[PDB]
Amino acid sequence: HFPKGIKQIKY
Amino acid sequence: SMNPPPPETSNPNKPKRQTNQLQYLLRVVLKTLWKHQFAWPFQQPVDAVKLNLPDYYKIIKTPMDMGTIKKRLENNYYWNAQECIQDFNTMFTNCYIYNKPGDDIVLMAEALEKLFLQKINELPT
Repeated sequence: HFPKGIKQIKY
Repeated sequence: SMNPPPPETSNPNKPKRQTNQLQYLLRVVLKTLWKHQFAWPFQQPVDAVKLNLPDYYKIIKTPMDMGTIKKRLENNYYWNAQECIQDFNTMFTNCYIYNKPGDDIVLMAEALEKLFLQKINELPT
């Protein structure tokens, strides 16, 4: 896969 | 580049036909989804260059996004509600077939799709 990445930083 | 031209938004030589269902799709369904917190990745075509997705436009044969649907509605591109609904379904399908299950974008798409289906349940007859 070529992930898009996260769309919100989880803290 | 990795990106194609965006989808067409004008339907050549198609006569204008307004309907309550098309007004509902533009002014209720699409409005509700557009304003959702998770709408932004879907408001314009997938940017394969920016996201570094070299195969996106190899894998996805029928690109679709909400911006395109919005313009199509505004231009009276769709003959009926079902044609517009199919474009939404294509948008969601593209996300689910390309991205790994469980990715953020997939969770976002799922949330939007659940809302979409709730709003389509009140489509004018």
